[PDB]
Amino acid sequence: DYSVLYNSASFSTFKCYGVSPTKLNDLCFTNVYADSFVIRGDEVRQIAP
Amino acid sequence: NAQALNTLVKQLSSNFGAISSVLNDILSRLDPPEAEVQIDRLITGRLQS
Amino acid sequence: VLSFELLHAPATVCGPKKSTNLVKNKCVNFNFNGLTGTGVLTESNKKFL
Repeated sequence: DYSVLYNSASFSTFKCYGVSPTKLNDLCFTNVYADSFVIRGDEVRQIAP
Repeated sequence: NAQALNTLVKQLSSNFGAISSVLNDILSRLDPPEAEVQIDRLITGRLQS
Repeated sequence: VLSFELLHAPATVCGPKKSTNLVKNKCVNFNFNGLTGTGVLTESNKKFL
């Protein structure tokens, strides 16, 4: 669930590509792969499909 | 008549450049106007069929 | 980045989503693992592998 993530850390950018962010709790996730990486703030805009 | 109808029915399986051939997928996946963009492609394709 | 598929494997993750009892013989709306639709549900003779 993502509604339990706002109390731990305030997310500044929560954009979901290919799926609505308000419909995550209405479907069923399949094969969730965590791809975490720390980059510069001037390079976040390049990360897009 | 069987060749005509089994073409008319089978064209329901065609994508016409939408996200899926099955309209319920679109309505259950996307939301707002981004869903209607794909629906207009299916309408145009099924209507021309 | 959270990458996940949709309708490609049996349910094993899902979310905090309410699940109903099953109903049969009536005209009903249904949602099986995200497969939203409308119809009549019955038993079947079908020899699924």
